[PDB]
Amino acid sequence: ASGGGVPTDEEQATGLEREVMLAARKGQDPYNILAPKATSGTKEDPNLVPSITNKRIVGCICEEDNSTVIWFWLHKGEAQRCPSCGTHYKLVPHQLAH
Amino acid sequence: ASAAKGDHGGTGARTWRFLTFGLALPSVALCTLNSWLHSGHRERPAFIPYHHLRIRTKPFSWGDGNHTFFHNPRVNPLPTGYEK
Amino acid sequence: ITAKPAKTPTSPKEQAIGLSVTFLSFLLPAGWVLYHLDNYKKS
Amino acid sequence: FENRVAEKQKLFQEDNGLPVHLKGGATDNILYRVTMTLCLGGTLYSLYCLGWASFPHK
Amino acid sequence: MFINRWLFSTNHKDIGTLYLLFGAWAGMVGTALSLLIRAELGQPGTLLGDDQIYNVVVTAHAFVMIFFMVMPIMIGGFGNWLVPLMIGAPDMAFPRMNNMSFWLLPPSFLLLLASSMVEAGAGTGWTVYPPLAGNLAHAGASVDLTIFSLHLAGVSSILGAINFITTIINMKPPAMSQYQTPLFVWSVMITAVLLLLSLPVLAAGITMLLTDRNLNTTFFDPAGGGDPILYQHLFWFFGHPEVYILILPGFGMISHIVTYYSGKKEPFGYMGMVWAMMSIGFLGFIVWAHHMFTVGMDVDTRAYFTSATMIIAIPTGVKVFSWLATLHGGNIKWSPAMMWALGFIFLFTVGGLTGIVLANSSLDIVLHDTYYVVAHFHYVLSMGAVFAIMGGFVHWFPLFSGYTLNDTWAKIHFAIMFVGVNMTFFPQHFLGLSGMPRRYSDYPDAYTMWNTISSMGSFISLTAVMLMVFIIWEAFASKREVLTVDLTTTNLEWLNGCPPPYHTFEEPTYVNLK
Amino acid sequence: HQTHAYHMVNPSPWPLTGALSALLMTSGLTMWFHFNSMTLLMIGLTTNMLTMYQWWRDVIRESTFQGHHTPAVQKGLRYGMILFIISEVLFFTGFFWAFYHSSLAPTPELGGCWPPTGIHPLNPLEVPLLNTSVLLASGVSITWAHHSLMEGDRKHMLQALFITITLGVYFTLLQASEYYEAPFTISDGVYGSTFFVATGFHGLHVIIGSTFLIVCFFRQLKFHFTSNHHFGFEAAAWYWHFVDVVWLFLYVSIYWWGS
Amino acid sequence: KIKNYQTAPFDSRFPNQNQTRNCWQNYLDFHRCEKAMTAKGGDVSVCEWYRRVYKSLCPISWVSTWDDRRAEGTFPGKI
Amino acid sequence: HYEEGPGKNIPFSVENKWRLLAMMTLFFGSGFAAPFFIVRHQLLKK
Amino acid sequence: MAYPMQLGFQDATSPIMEELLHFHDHTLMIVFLISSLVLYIISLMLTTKLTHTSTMDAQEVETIWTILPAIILILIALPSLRILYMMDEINNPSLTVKTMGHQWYWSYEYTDYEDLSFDSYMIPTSELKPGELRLLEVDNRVVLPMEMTIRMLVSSEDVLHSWAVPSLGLKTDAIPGRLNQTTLMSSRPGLYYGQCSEICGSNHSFMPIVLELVPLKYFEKWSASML
Ligand SMILES: CCCCCCCCCCCCCCCCCC(=O)OCC(COC(=O)CCCCCCCCCCCCCCCCC)OC(=O)CCCCCCCCCCCCCCCCC
Ligand code: HEA
Ligand code: HEA
Ligand SMILES: CCCCC/C=C\C/C=C\C/C=C\C/C=C\CCCC(=O)O[C@H](COC(=O)CCCCCCCCCCCCCCCCC)COP(=O)(O)OCCN
Ligand SMILES: CCCCC/C=C\C/C=C\C/C=C\C/C=C\CCCC(=O)O[C@H](COC(=O)CCCCCCCCCCCCCCCCC)COP(=O)(O)OCCN
Ligand SMILES: CCCCC/C=C/C/C=C\CCCCCCCC(=O)O[C@H](COC(=O)CCCCCCCCCCCCCCC)COP(=O)(O)OCC[N+](C)(C)C
Ligand SMILES: CCCCCC/C=C\CCCCCCCCCC(=O)O[C@H](COC(=O)CCCCCCCCCCCCCCC)COP(=O)(O)OC[C@@H](O)CO
Ligand SMILES: CCCCCC/C=C\CCCCCCCCCC(=O)O[C@H](COC(=O)CCCCCCCCCCCCCCC)COP(=O)(O)OC[C@@H](O)CO
Ligand SMILES: CCCCCC/C=C\CCCCCCCCCC(=O)O[C@H](COC(=O)CCCCCCCCCCCCCCC)COP(=O)(O)OC[C@@H](O)CO
Ligand SMILES: CCCCCCCCCCOC1OC(CO)[C@@H](O[C@H]2OC(CO)[C@@H](O)[C@H](O)[C@@H]2O)[C@@H](O)[C@H]1O
Ligand SMILES: CCCCCCCCCCOC1O[C@H](CO)[C@@H](O[C@H]2O[C@@H](CO)[C@@H](O)[C@H](O)[C@@H]2O)[C@@H](O)[C@H]1O
Ligand SMILES: C[C@H](CCC(=O)O)[C@H]1CC[C@H]2[C@@H]3[C@H](O)C[C@@H]4C[C@H](O)CC[C@]4(C)[C@H]3C[C@H](O)[C@]12C
Ligand SMILES: C[C@H](CCC(=O)O)[C@H]1CC[C@H]2[C@@H]3[C@H](O)C[C@@H]4C[C@H](O)CC[C@]4(C)[C@H]3C[C@H](O)[C@]12C
Ligand SMILES: *N(C(=O)NC1CCCCC1)C1CCCCC1
Ligand code: CUA
Ligand SMILES: [Cu+2]
Ligand SMILES: [Mg+2]
Ligand code: NA
Ligand SMILES: [Zn+2]
Repeated sequence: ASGGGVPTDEEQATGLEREVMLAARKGQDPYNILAPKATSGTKEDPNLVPSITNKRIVGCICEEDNSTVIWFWLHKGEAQRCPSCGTHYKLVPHQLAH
Repeated sequence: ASAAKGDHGGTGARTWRFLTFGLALPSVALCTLNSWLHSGHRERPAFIPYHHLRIRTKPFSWGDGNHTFFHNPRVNPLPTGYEK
Repeated sequence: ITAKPAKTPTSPKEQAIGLSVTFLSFLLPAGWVLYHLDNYKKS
Repeated sequence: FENRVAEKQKLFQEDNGLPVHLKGGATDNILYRVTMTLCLGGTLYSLYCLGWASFPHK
Repeated sequence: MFINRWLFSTNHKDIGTLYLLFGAWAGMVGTALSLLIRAELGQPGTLLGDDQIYNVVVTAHAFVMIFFMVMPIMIGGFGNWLVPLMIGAPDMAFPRMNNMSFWLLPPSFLLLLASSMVEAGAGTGWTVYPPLAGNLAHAGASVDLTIFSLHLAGVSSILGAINFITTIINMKPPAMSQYQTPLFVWSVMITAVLLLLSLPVLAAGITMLLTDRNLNTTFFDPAGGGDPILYQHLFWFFGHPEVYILILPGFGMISHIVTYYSGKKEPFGYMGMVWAMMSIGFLGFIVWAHHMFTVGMDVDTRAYFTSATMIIAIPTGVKVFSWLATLHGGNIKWSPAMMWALGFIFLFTVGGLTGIVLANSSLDIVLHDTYYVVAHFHYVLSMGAVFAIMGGFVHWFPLFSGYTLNDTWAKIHFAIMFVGVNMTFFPQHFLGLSGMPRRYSDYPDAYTMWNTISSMGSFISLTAVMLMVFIIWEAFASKREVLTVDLTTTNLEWLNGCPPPYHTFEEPTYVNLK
Repeated sequence: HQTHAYHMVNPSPWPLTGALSALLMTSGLTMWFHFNSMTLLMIGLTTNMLTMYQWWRDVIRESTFQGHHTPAVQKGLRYGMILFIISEVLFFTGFFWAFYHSSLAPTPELGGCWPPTGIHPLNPLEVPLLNTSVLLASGVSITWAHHSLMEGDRKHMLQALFITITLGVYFTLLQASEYYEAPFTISDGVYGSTFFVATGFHGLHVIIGSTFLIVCFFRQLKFHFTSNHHFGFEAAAWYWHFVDVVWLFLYVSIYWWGS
Repeated sequence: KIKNYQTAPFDSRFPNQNQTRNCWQNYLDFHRCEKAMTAKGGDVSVCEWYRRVYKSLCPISWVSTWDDRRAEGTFPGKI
Repeated sequence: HYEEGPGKNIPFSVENKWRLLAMMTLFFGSGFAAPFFIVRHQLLKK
Repeated sequence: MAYPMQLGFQDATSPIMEELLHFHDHTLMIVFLISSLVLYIISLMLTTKLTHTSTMDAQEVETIWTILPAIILILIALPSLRILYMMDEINNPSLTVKTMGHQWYWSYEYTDYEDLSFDSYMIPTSELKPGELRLLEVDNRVVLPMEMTIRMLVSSEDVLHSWAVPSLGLKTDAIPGRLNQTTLMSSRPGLYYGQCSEICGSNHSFMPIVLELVPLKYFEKWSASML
């Protein structure tokens, strides 16, 4: 009525599928599968934008339920503000792959 | 409906196997019994050159161009009538 | 939009050449067929 | 039967810069050349057939 | 490397480019075909021959303009190029299947050219109605090659639709809802759903025609108990949605061009624009019989179709007025693209309004199969669809190529085309009201003036088409590389430079959920 | 490096060969239908088989072997399959529309009746009912196969999948037999027309579904499927249900109501 | 007799643009009637109405074709 | 990997504006001419 | 028939066509208004240096431009449907004539009493008599009684055709295996023209329809002599 013999993801998942799976296990998100929760966006508590280079395009949905998204490159350095709502964003460079 | 059986507390592999062997296959066996019982070649009907049947607007791209693909001499007459 | 000066500027003379070549590439073949249309209709 | 997926994973992840359709070895190459030849040949053949049918054979 | 890139592509930008090139070439074929039509009608009498060769031309003109020019450019071209960039995607969901959607077109086009080469061609009208399209009135390979061409074009589109819908639903930034995607993205998805649902019915119908012509079936043959009118239903059930498929992506581009050159950060009434495209798309599936008002249907049926067809004016109205509201209070940039978009808003409205005239079964009795219909659809297609393509082309050319066009030349082109198309099609309303039938190689003497002016107008349009080819040459020949582009904060597709690198969004965008 | 979960596919020649195979088959059919030759059609079918084989092979290499199928990539494939089935359904819609159009308003040529004069319909309680119990039963067995695979039972998954395939083949054979025993042909008017073209295409879908199931069978034997990741199987099963459902409609419409 | 026929009058059973059935029905009705009368020893003159009507409505080629088929034994309709 | 930037993300070369003019002229010229010759073809069969 | 440089519809010869001219006038006014309104608004939006680029609210004006068009459509639909149903009214004709489309000519059958029928071909350009219309004259005209309700039945014996006569507001497709009905009623005596309105092959442009409307009396004599 029952038995085994079929591999599991833990035993057989490979490549990127495996990384996502392991990362997910540690509670991490190196492959941007989740949407990051915003901070207060103040000068003091800026939104931390992870990146693997010195700049990353940011999309700002200023107010909830806005249909327009404000896009701009966030550069490494001093925090920058959304040209529309002024909330703060700061790039926090590299790593991901050890 | 709800059928007339029961389980539902947890539909799993054992349950569906139970349905395969206890319901599905037996049903196929009964219809196989019935079918290979009511078969037997039914006397082919008299041929009438009805204009809405045995259509030929272009010959078929096979044979002599006058035989349907799964032509059965015993039951499928040609536009001119049954074959020899 | 802002752009840099033409890397390989196309002078008015050059443009007359491109325009003329372009117009002719459309007009000639067609005109030839159309011209001989009577030579085709009955032959 | 025995599970040989690990072997296949190793073979296909082997960093040799080969596109997945040829990463399985020399056979891939062959099958590809056969497929491509039939496609290109048949296409040429088809162009010929069009040219033939384009003219009346009275 | 060249073959790997252009023949084995799996890159959305390169595939979009291939589509643009194909559509551009196809457009030349369709223009040539249109000129042959107007040449024949330019003066009373017969120029080419009887109605057969003439209608082989009329039929080809339609298939080429519709299936090879408009759809490849708007959906395959702009769609593939812009959609991924607008939602910040690294590419399309099925990049390989996408490549096949493209490669099915040259074969499909080849079958069309074949069809016209063999026998006496297929002089059936793009609707391909039996019995004229049957194996008796059109014996030979022609019609069968035409059906095969449609089949290939259909699979290409269905495959493309599956890809677009999947990409737009599944590959947006995690925080971006559907109500945060650009209107052009919305337009592409809606078009895709229409394609997915309509083309299969068309395919069913042209297959039945194929079997009637080759396997002795009698779907549309009364002798076997078939019905020629069944075909019309199956054709038009796809055919109406198809005209909306031809205009929706244009609506999407117009929304972007109008918003952009109005110096606005967003289009007026975004949600109203979304609702409008969805309603149009829906209504477009329940109005097909307005193409069969004279086949002899019950009066109740004809009353229903008149009503359902007219309702489409409401959502379409919301869009028209919203583009105007988007221009309202803007710092207007009189660019060539804006010009095409403004001509579009006007010319499309005209064609739409005459479409509303035709929706009245009563009046349609007299207008059906006359040049009034030809005038209606050329305003929406040769002015609507085409103007959206031209506006989108000049607006995004710098993005695709990295080079800028000469603005003055583009403005001249616009002006020539504007005169040309209006001179060609406006008089056709007259010919229509006065009774000149469609698909005629010659006409009674009284129709001479308007037919003469119309053909002259078409030559002006030709001058415009030739000029545009040169203008594209000059851009590539001078090489004025792009530096900066305005409004990038609300036009993501420009944010990666001109042209963007082969791979964009390797690192996705950052979007807070808050 | 990419920091997204999406799959960037290696440039492939399959789309081109597939496109060309499409040209060879359509061209081929034309050659067959009008210039009495099957050569083109032969080559077309061949390159097509070759294309499909290699293309899907690569998909298995990219997934089972390379690990490119992250949850996101898989989510997209689900959408793609659902959308594909939808278009296949709409295709059938046209055929059912043709059937109902002809059967609900029989023309004078048929004798103004349905079935037409001179047409003797098969008995829906004979092989058609058998065919029906066969497909329904394969629906139950494929579900047992699915639960077995999810429960990690290799033997029973294989057993159930095998039963499902046998049934699909059984249906195919029964239907071929019926085609031969049928007193009416495809040339027998609009009745023969709608009947064979509809059941014909459905027959083809059954053959394709079966083949898909067979592929899953062999991928199962080779341990490709894990108890949690087996989309190829899921798609084959959705496709199988679709095929089963189209039969129920054909049964009720053409075989039962249409007699 | 109760005749003096101009043309086939409006028939509430076939009120729409498609009259195919109207012609067909009347053709059938006439040949059915003509049959029963020629059968039970009666006068075919009673069937006169249906002949006038189907004559008016039916295209000559349809009637001709139908007549040829009744003779050939291949008429699909039940008479 | 492939060439990137202006004049490199295309299947034809824009290195020489005259060579390019020639390409384009064949490209679009061929498309435009096709119908005319097919018409001639049809008239020359009968 | 149409005259040189014609802009609108050929003059109404039946009550129904008259009805349609009036309905078309009504419709055309709305079309003109709306289109010129849109063109005006376009120019208004583009002729001011004043600007307002901030977010504008839509749930208010969308009411306006939803309810207005809806009203306008109802203003078109009402008279349109009134006329549609008017065309479907039961009328009880005095005569029934059939026409069969053929590649490429029309055949007519007046079989109410006698079995009268004839083919109607276009008069070749080369055989036209002085003053005759090119592409429009036929050898045998469709003689019909004026001021009488006639039932026209249309069908075809080959491909599709469409029987049309603009001055009377008629166009009924000729479909093989099908018998389409339409009613004809000319308010005046005369010659009324039309052309095949469905693509039917090589000579689709050359198979006109010419009706000859005369008083009942002359129609009768004509019947007799056409035996
Ligand atoms: C090219 C040939 C022209 C021939 C002209 C007439 C000669 C008359 C002699 C002598 C005139 C007097 C004696 C005869 C009276 C006959 C009345 C009749 O039987 O009545 C019915 C007739 C005649 O209708 C007329 O009563 C003529 C109306 C003409 C309106 C023209 C707008 C033109 C704009 C620019 C020029 C044309 C090209 C661009 C058109 C661009 C799209 C409109 O047939 C129509 O229905 C034709 C139009 C169909 C519908 C098109 C609808 C939307 C069109 C334009 C909206 C523009 C708004 C902004 C205002 C316009 C902004 C641009
Ligand atoms: C998109 C569709 C489309 C377009 C643009 C056009 C454009 C034109 N059409 Fe027509 N036409 C049809 C679709 C179209 N048409 C259809 C479906 C029919 C009916 C078929 C049937 O009856 O069966 C028809 C019928 C038809 C008739 C009626 C035939 C008859 O009844 O006998 C006439 C008559 O003059 C005509 C003329 C023209 C002319 C002169 C143009 C000119 O305006 C064209 C001028 C040139 C262009 C507008 C091309 C521009 C676009 C490009 C070249 C892309 C360029 C490249 C890049 C931007 C990258 N067309
Ligand atoms: C881009 C392509 C396109 C588009 C979008 C449309 C849109 C419309 N079409 Fe048309 N149509 C065609 C392409 C197109 N059409 C083609 C190709 C044919 C002929 C096919 C053939 O036979 O070969 C055709 C044929 C055709 C017919 C058949 C005519 C006949 O053969 O007798 C009808 C019938 O009703 C019709 C109706 C409409 C209507 C009501 C619209 C509506 O969607 C338009 C709605 C738009 C507006 C109304 C304007 C904007 C709105 C406002 C400013 C609001 C206020 C308005 C009011 C209150 C009225 N079209
Ligand atoms: C065993 C059950 C499964 C059925 C299919 C198996 C074998 C047949 C070969 C291909 C069938 C595939 C699809 C169906 C196409 C046509 C209908 C076929 C259904 C069928 O097989 O019908 C047969 C007719 O064969 C005929 O003509 C068939 C002639 C064969 C040539 C095929 C014609 C090719 C046309 C295909 C069109 C392609 C378009 C599809 C495009 C899809 C979307 C783009 C029935 O036999 P019969 O003798 O008339 O009557 C029985 C009397 N004893
Ligand atoms: C008389 C006619 C005769 C012909 C009849 C013939 C046959 C009958 C018809 C059908 C029977 C056939 C097969 C049925 C069996 C299986 C189908 C597979 C369904 C399945 O099992 O679906 C699953 C869940 O539901 C989901 O997809 C839900 C998500 C769906 C996404 C795809 C849809 C997107 C397309 C456009 C959207 C439509 C928008 C609606 C609003 C419009 C208002 C007008 C898989 O998950 P997923 O995709 O990751 O989604 C995540 C959401 N949970
Ligand atoms: C069948 C055909 C149908 C015909 C169509 C008829 C067209 C409708 C005509 C008029 C619409 C009237 C809307 C009235 C809105 C007021 C405009 C205004 O002035 O716009 C804003 C309002 O926001 C807002 O509604 C947002 C801005 C304005 C919102 C509406 C503007 C768009 C109006 C349409 C644009 C023209 C296109 C018409 C289409 C035909 C200004 O904001 P406030 O003053 O609070 O702040 C400024 C600071 N203060 C307080 C110190 C002054
Ligand atoms: C008259 C005769 C007309 C003949 C016309 C024939 C036209 C083409 C014939 C040749 C096509 C067959 C070759 C195989 C095609 C497979 C497509 C496929 O399987 O595409 C998949 C996506 O669609 C999915 O899933 C879900 C959807 C799968 C769709 C499968 C393709 C079916 C084609 C439909 C055409 C049917 C024609 C009608 C025949 C009766 C995979 O996506 P890719 O982009 O590849 O990769 C993405 C990677 O992440 C994978 O790891
Ligand atoms: C669907 C839910 C929305 C509900 C709204 C209703 C819309 C459609 C459903 C109704 C279908 C049944 C109605 C039949 C009843 C009338 C019987 C009849 O007789 O109609 C017949 C045709 O119906 C036929 O095939 C009808 C054939 C079907 C045509 C409908 C097209 C839509 C199909 C696509 C939808 C995709 C769905 C996906 C499936 C899961 C013939 O026409 P008549 O004009 O009579 O000719 C007789 C003359 O001699 C006298 O005038
Ligand atoms: C006589 C018989 C010949 C008749 C012609 C048609 C022949 C065969 C059609 C049968 C279809 C076979 C399809 C096999 C697909 C194998 C690839 C597959 O199943 O690929 C799977 C993805 O889904 C995917 O692309 C899903 C792919 C879906 C494709 C199914 C669509 C059917 C297509 C029919 C096209 C016919 C075209 C005919 C043209 C004229 C791989 O992902 P998983 O399974 O999760 O694996 C990963 C795990 O191992 C990780 O641990
Ligand atoms: C709808 C699109 C088409 C628009 C109309 C085309 C516009 C004009 C194109 C001119 O092209 C040509 O002109 C000729 C005449 O001027 C031709 O020469 C021909 O005529 C001669 C002079 O009369 C000869 O010298 C040569 O033998 C000769 O073939 C002919 O070859 C052709 O290329
Ligand atoms: C879109 C999906 C489907 C794509 C198209 C479907 C392709 C169907 C192929 C049909 O091909 C065939 O054609 C034949 C005809 O050439 C056969 O041979 C036959 O035909 C003859 C040649 O005249 C005879 O010699 C023989 O008896 C024999 O039956 C035959 O068996 C069969 O394989
Ligand atoms: C046109 C189509 C039949 C196509 C065919 O003959 O195959 C038929 C089928 C059912 C009909 C619909 C339904 O019968 C319901 C409605 C009935 C009303 O009297 C007219 C509109 C109405 C909405 C119909 C319009 C049209 O005549 C439909 C949609
Ligand atoms: C509620 C929904 C979306 C609003 C949102 O969540 O942002 C909006 C978007 C478009 C609106 C519709 C469109 O504006 C068109 C119509 C306008 C009329 O003012 C009311 C109904 C009307 C049909 C609207 C109803 C409703 O307010 C809709 C449907
Ligand atoms: N389903 C399928 O892809 N059908 C198509 C038919 C054309 C229109 C869109 C849907 C099946 C795939 C395998 C072969 C048989 C058809
Ligand atoms: Cu007869 Cu057109
Ligand atoms: Cu439509
Ligand atoms: Mg028509
Ligand atoms: Na002419
Ligand atoms: Zn912001």
